[PDB]
Amino acid sequence: VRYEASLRQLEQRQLAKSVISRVQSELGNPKFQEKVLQQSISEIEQLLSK
Amino acid sequence: AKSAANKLDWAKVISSLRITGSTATQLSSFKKRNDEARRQLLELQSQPTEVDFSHY
Amino acid sequence: NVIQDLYLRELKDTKLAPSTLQDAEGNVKPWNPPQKPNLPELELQGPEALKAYTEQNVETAH
Amino acid sequence: EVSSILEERIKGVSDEANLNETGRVLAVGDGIARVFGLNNIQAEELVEFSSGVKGMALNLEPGQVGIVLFGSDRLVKEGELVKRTGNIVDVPVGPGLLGRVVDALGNPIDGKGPIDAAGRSRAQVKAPGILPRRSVHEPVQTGLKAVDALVPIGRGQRELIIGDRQTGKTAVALDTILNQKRWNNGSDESKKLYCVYVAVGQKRSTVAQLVQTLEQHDAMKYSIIVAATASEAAPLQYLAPFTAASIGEWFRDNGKHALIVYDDLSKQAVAYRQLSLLLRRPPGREAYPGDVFYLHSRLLERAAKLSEKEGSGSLTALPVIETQGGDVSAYIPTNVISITDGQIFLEAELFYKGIRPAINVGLSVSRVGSAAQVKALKQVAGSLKLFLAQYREVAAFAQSDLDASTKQTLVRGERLTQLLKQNQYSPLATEEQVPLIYAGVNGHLDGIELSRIGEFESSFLSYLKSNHNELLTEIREKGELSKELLASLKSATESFVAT
Amino acid sequence: PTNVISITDGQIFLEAELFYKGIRPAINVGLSVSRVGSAAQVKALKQVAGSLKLFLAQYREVAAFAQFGSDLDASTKQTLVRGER
Amino acid sequence: PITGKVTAVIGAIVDVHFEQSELPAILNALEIKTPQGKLVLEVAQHLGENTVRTIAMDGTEGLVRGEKVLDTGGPISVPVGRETLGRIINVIGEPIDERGPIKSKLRKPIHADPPSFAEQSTSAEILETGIKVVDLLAPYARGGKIGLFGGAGVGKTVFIQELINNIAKAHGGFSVFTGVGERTREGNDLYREMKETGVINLEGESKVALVFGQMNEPPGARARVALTGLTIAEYFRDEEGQDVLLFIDNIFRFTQAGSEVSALLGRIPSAVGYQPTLATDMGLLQERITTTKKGSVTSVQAVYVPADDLTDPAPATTFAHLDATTVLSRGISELGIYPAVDPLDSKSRLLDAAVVGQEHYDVASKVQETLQTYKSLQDIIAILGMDELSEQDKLTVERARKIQRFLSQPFAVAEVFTGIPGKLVRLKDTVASFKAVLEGKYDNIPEHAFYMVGGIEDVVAKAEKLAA
Repeated sequence: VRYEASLRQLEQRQLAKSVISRVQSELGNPKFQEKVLQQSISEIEQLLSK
Repeated sequence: AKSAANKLDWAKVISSLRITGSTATQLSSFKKRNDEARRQLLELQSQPTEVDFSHY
Repeated sequence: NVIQDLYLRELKDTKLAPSTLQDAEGNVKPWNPPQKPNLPELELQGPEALKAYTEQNVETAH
Repeated sequence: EVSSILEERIKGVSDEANLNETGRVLAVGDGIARVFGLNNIQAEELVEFSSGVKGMALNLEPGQVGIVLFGSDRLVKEGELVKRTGNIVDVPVGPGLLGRVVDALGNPIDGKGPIDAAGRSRAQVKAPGILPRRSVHEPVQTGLKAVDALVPIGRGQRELIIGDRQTGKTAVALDTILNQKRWNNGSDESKKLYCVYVAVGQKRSTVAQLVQTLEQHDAMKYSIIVAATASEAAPLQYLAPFTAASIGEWFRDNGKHALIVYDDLSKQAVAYRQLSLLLRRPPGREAYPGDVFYLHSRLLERAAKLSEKEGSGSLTALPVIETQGGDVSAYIPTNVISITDGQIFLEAELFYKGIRPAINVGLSVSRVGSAAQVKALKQVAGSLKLFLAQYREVAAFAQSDLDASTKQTLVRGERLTQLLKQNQYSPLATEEQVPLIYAGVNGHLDGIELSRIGEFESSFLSYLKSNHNELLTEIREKGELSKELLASLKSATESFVAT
Repeated sequence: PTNVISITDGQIFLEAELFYKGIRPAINVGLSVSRVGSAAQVKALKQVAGSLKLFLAQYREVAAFAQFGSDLDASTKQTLVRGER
Repeated sequence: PITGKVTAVIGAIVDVHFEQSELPAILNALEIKTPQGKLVLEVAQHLGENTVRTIAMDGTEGLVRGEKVLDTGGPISVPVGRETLGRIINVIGEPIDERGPIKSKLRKPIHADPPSFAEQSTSAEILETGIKVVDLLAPYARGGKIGLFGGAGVGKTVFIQELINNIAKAHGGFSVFTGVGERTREGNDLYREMKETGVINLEGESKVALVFGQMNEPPGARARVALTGLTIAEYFRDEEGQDVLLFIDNIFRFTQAGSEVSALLGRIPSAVGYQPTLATDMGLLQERITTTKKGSVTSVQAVYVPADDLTDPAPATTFAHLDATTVLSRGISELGIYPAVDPLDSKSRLLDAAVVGQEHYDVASKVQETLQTYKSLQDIIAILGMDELSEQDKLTVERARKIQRFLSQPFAVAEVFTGIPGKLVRLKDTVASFKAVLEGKYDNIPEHAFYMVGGIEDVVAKAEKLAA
C-alpha cells in the first residue's frame, strides 16, 4: 500500500513535467497568434456585457 | 476458565501456610500463573490471519 | 480558450506513464511463510519425578 | 487513475473574470506591500495578488493601502497586479467542519476533500451583549478529578490553563477533549460539546501527533482543529483564533454547546506583535502592540452562555497561556488573567516531582466554580478542598518533632495528594469520580499505604462495579447523592477496604 | 558585555568585593572559566594543581553552608581549614 | 542580462537600483564582481522605484557607488548531494576546504518551503542511537530535534562524533555539521578531530559534510548559513532517502544573527533587542527539519544559553521546538561514564509508553526510580551506610551501582582514542539487557563487570574474564 501511494505521487510529478513540455509547445505555436484573436473577441464580448 | 483454577490455587497458597515444604511448590504455582496469564494476553493479541481484502 | 488548449494538449499527448510492477517489488516487503510450527516438548514423564520429589523435600509438612 | 483525477481538475478550470479593481504594488518589503490602487477597499478586505498570495488590508492609509501578506514575500514582487477579492475575512462555518483539520483560510490540511460549508461567516463578529447572556449552571466534566472538584467547569465561561513553558500543558487540555467523548457519544444534544482545538504556532510535527492522538481515541467526529502552525505566516497566526471563534459561533448560534480551546494565546500575542511592529504601528509595553489588551479581550469575550430567548447555547472556552518561566506579572499574562474569570495554574515543580496533573491547587481558582458542578460531586468534595488546604500548610512542618494533630493531617493529606494523580490521556466518568473522593474524605485511604493507593484506586472502582454497578448507575442518573446512597456507599467502601 | 562574552574563549572575572577582601588578584574563582582549558599550562603545574579547582569549589560551597551557621562536622571543617589556606 | 548599479552602501545594507524595469524578486541573489571577490547580496525588500534593498553576505569593503550588479536570477543555490561529503563549504556554496571545486551535480536554492501538513508522517518513531544511556533513558526522536545542553569539555565533540559513527553504522546515513556562528578556534579543532576520528576520511567517504560559518562573516552570512546547511540535509532526505543527522552548533547564534539582520533592515527593535520576525525566522528553520515519507532529518541542536539565562526570548523560542534534552554533565563524567549523559537530567518527550512501548516505559520508569533512589539515598549512605538501609533497599542501592556501571558503553570513535571496542547495543537488546538486570538475574556478578561493556552477554563474558 505504501509503495502504491508512492506511485500515485510519482505519477503526478511525471505527468506534471509532461504538462510543462506541453506548455513549451503551446507558447511556440501560432496558437499564440490565433488565441490572441480569441482573447480579443472574448474581451469584446465581456466589455460589451458591461 | 482460569478463575476456577486460581480460586483453588490461592486458597491452596493460604493452606500451604499451614505446612512448610512448600519451598518450590509455590514457585510451581507461580509459573502456572505466569503461563496462564500469557495465554490470556495471547488471546487478546490475535488478529484474524487473513488480510481484509475487502478494503485493502 | 487557453484552458482548452492546455486541456487538449495534456490529455492527448500523455495518457501513458511508466509502470513496471517489478520495480515496485524492490520497494516493498516480501511475503515468506512462518517457520517452526514445532509441537511442544514432553517432559517430566513417569512417577520417577514424583517419587524423587516426595523424598527430596524432607519438609513434607512441618 | 492519477491522470483521470488531474484531468478532472483541469477540466474544472473554466470561465473568465470580470475584474474591475486592481492594484500595482508600489513597494513590497517586510511583508507589507503598499499598493497603489484598490480605491474602494473594505477594512481587512481580502486581496489576491497575481502570484496568488492572499492578504488583508489592515492599514488603509491615505495614499496607499498597506496589505499584509498571508503568503511569503518570495512570490510577491513590485508592480504586481493586486486583484480585489472584495470580501472581508470569512471562513466556512457549518457542521461540515466536524472531523476536519483546516487551516485559517479553511482549506482542509487533512485533505478530506472540500468542507461541507454551510455558511461563510466573518472572522470579526462582536461578542453577545449583556442581555443575551444568561447565568451558567450546566456542568462540563473534565474527567480529571482535580479539575472537576477543585475548580469545576461550567459552560460559556472561560478559565485559564496557565502554566510554565511546555510542561505538557497541551496534554492537560487534550485530556478535557477526550472526556467529552463520554457525553458526546450520548445522543442528547444537551450532552454534546463539540470541541474545537486551536493549535497556534504549534510545529506541524506536534499537530500531526495531535491529529493522530485524536484519531486513535476516535475523537475526530466532535473535533475541528483550526491549525496555524509555526511555519504558517504571521497574518494567518494573527487571525487564527479569530477565525476559530467564528467556527465556534455556528455551534453557539445553533444553540448547541461546544468548548473551544485556544492554545496558546502567548503565540497569538507574538504574531500580533510581529504584525504591528512590521506595519510600523506605534509600539508599546514589552514591545507588544498598544491595543493588545483590546485584541485579547475581543477574542475572550466571544465565549458566552446564551439566554433561553436567544436559544440556550454556549461556547465554553478554555484559553491556555504559557507563562514565560513563571512570570505571571508579565504584560501578556497579566492582561489575560484580568480578562478571564478563573485560572487553573499548573506548577512546574509539581510536574517534575511527578505529580501529573501538576495543578497547583493554591493558585487554581474558579470564579464561577461550584455554580456549575454535579450536585453529588459537590457534596462529597467540600471537605476535599479544605483537607488539601491544611495539607499544604502542614507540608513544610515535615522538617522532626511532629504533633499528633500534624501527623493526622500529614497522613490524610499525603494520601489525598497521591489520589489526585491521574495518567494523562485517560479520562474518568463522574460516577467513578464520586466514589474515589468519598473514600478519601472519609479517611478510608489513610489505612491504605501510599504505594497501595494506586492499586486501591483501580481495585476500588472494579469492586464498586462488581458489588454495585447499581450504586454507580444511581449516582450517574440521579446526579445527587442521597443519604441512602451515602450510607450504602460507605458500606461498600468499608467492605472494599477490608479486602 | 553579552556580545563579548560569547565571542571570547574564556572569562577571567574579577570581583570588587574580593578586591576589598584583599584578594589581589581579585579573580572570582568560580565565575572564572577557561573554555580552552588545561592543555596550555605547564605539564608540571597541571599535575600539582589537579584537584586545586575542586578544593576551591568545595571551599565555596562549604563557606555558604558555614554562613547559615550551626556546628559543622570535622570533615567539613577540614575543608574549611584547607580552603582558608 | 538584468543589471543594476549600487547606489548606496551603508553598513551591510546595499541599495541596488535597477534601470531595467524587470527587477529581481525578493530572496533572489544578486552578485557583484569584486577584485578579490564575488559578493552575494540577497534581495531583502523592494523599495520601489526599481530600487531594491539587499543584505550583504560577504564584506562590503571598498565598494564603489555605480558598481554593476548582476542578478543571479534565483536565491543562493548551494551544491547538494554526495559530492559535498567531506567538504567545508562557505555560505555562498563555494568550497573553503581548499580541496578544489566540489564538482557537484545539482545546486538547490537555499530558501525552500517546509513540507505540508499532509506530507508529514503521522507516527512518531524512535531513532536508535545504539548508545545505551541514550536509547534507554533519553530515547532520540526520529526526525525530531534533540537539544544538547552542555558546553565543551563534557566530551561534546566526542559525543557528536559517536553519534555520527553510530548513525553511519545503524541507519547508514550521512550527516551535515553546520557550524552556525562557530568560534573559528573550535572550528579548526573540530575539523582536525573529525579527520582524526576518521568520520571525515580524506580518501574514501566522509560520513559528514561540513558547512561552516565563522563568526567573522558579516551578519547576513551568519544568518543565512543555517539555511545552506539545511538545504543539503533536505537533499539527503528527499533524494538520497536517508535518515540524516543535522548538527546545528548552536541555535543561539541563529537567533542572534537574525536579531542583527533585522536591526540592519531597520525594523523597530523588538523586546530585549530581538527581531520582530523572531517567531517566523525560527519557524522557517525548525519546520524544514521533519520526518516525511521520504526519510527524516533528525537535528541534534547544541544550545548555549546566553548568560546562563534560559528564559530570554532566544532560549524560550528555541525550547519551543526541542523534543528531547541530553544533558552531558561534568559530574557524570566524574563517575567515568562514556558518554556522560546524565540519566535523570536527560528528558525526552518521547520517553512515554505510547512511543517506546509500555514494556520499555515500565523498564525506564523502574530504572528512573532505581537510580533516583540511590542518588537521594547516597546522602544517607554517606552518613550511616547502606547497611542502615533495609536489605531490599540495599539491593536497589547495589543494583544502582551496577546499572550506573552498565550505562557506560565504550565508544567506537574512542577506539581511535582510548582503544576500547565500540559497542552499538541495539534498542531491543538494550531494553532487554537492562530488564534482565532489573529482574536481578545479573545482580550476582561484579559491579565492575558492568563497567564499560556492551550487551548483557558482554557483562557475562566480562564477569568470566574478571574471575579468570
